[PDB]
Amino acid sequence: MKNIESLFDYSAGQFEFIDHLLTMGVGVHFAALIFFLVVSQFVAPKYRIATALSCIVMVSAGLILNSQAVMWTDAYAYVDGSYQLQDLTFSNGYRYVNWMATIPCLLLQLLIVLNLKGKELFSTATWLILAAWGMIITGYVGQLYEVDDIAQLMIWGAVSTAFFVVMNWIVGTKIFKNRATMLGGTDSTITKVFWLMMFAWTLYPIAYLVPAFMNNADGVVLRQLLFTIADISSKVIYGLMITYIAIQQSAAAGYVPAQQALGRI
Ligand SMILES: *C/C=C(C)/C=C/C=C(C)/C=C/C1=C(C)CCCC1(C)C
Ligand SMILES: CCCCCCCCCC
Ligand SMILES: CCCCCCCCCC
Ligand SMILES: CCCCCCCCCC
Ligand SMILES: CCCCCC
Ligand SMILES: CCCCCC
Ligand SMILES: CCCCCC
Ligand SMILES: CCCCCC
Ligand SMILES: [Br-]
Ligand SMILES: [Br-]
Ligand SMILES: [Br-]
Repeated sequence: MKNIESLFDYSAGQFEFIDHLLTMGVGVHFAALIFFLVVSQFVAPKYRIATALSCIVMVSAGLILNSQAVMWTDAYAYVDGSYQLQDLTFSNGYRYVNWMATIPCLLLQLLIVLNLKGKELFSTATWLILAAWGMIITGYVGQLYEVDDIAQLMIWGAVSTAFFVVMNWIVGTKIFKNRATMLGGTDSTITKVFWLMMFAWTLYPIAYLVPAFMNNADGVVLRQLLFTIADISSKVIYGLMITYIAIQQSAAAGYVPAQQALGRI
């Protein structure tokens, strides 16, 4: 049960573009990691964990993007005018394993800026993480068959989509029922984060389906391109909005370092 990446030889332009996409993603996440670390001091204690979760996400994704980059250059060699598969192996499956950690972190930092606490926070986080883990795990099993069994990729993806929809319903319901509690005008900002999340996370099932409608070397490139757009949107851009909401609410709650931080800009 191979992946479609192992099926093709690659032109130098295709190979280097994919490598440059992954290495670019590493640099963006580690550059954002520094930003999230420095602005941590400008967030009130109640919200500071949300910015720390951005730091964990940046290193988690950055390590897996660097991992994918070197595996790409390990597994292929330029022979007779094209990059051909060598002794080693490349696989998008390590992305799925990493999602088991990064997705709960992304969801947790949203619940924190929604001002959920105590029993409701733990309760809502447990249902969301369980739904997300069911989405990822059924998706992982599905892509094992992206070459061998296209019908199984479809059926496991339908199961995965059911968890995805239920997960989004919980997220959206909590957002619209707790919007009134949010400070500094961030009741307007949080609805924008929900829509950004809808857009960015939907890119992943689209990349999952690439083997069904573009099973060639250019579809390998398009999938990595979609992953890159989705990774930056769902982690970096999303994290900046979460951090903005965290600081804005900190300032409205009387945190002086937050108020000063916004004043200078
Ligand atoms: C930073 C990485 C993120 C936010 C990854 C998100 C992943 C998903 C939303 C996964 C979606 C899937 C389905 C809805 C159906 C097909 C299989 C998956 C696992 C790709
Ligand atoms: C600003 C510190 C970010 C530097 C990123 C390092 C890129 C490593 C590419 C292998
Ligand atoms: C207030 C407790 C949060 C529960 C929201 C809905 C959970 C989904 C059960 C599937
Ligand atoms: C289709 C997944 C979208 C779920 C959003 C529902 C939010 C409305 C709650 C009032
Ligand atoms: C060996 C492929 C990577 C999957 C990790 C469980
Ligand atoms: C997998 C089909 C679910 C769609 C529900 C809106
Ligand atoms: C035009 C690109 C918008 C980026 C905002 C973060
Ligand atoms: C310096 C706080 C602003 C964060 C959002 C870009
Ligand atoms: Br506080
Ligand atoms: Br990730
Ligand atoms: Br409602």
